[PDB]
Amino acid sequence: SRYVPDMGDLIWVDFDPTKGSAQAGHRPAVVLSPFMYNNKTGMCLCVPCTTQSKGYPFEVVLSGQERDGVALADQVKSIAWRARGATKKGTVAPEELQLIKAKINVLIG
Amino acid sequence: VSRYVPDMGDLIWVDFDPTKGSAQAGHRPAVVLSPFMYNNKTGMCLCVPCTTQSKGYPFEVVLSGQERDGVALADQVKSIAWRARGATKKGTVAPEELQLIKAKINVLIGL
Ligand code: NA
Repeated sequence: SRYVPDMGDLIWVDFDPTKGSAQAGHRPAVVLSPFMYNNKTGMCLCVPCTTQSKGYPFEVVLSGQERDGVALADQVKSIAWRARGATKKGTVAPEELQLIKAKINVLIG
Repeated sequence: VSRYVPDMGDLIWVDFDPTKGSAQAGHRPAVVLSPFMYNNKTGMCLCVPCTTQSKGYPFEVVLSGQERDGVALADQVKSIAWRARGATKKGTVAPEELQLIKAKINVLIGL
């Protein structure tokens, strides 16, 4: 019984050791794609989170989580969740997932 | 001189993922999904990568042109810092090709 991400999961992935980031491991993300796709492909679409808001319009506030952070809705990316050590830390509020998706929807159409 | 700003539906040549792969196959084509105003203002764009080799995967969208067909990998959306990493324009996809790419993404993250 290994974890497979589902939509709305707040996940931590290991930082990418090839990027040369000064920040330690653990990059938080919100999973957008559904379990069936994630499970059959080993990939998922997700948006990265940051603890520090800057007041940019695609930021979505995530409340109630262990820490206060924001999802960056415009920064959608496909990740190989297996290879990135995805671990579920929590779930975002349905209103928060919905808002992330709405912003992306408007951006892509 | 001003830099080319990717527009929605453009096919760009971009260093798609410099941290990985070879320095010979690093630059690849990508289809731009986000609107001009966003791309211009932010220096970023959402795009999907293209490949020369189809495999019959369900998120492949055929790109048909006057020189060698390709496929866009519609589920592999990525945000790219086009302004910082450099992007150049290779062409523009058909309205129908862009529409199919977006319909496929809609399956995964729409509503
Ligand atoms: Na310029």
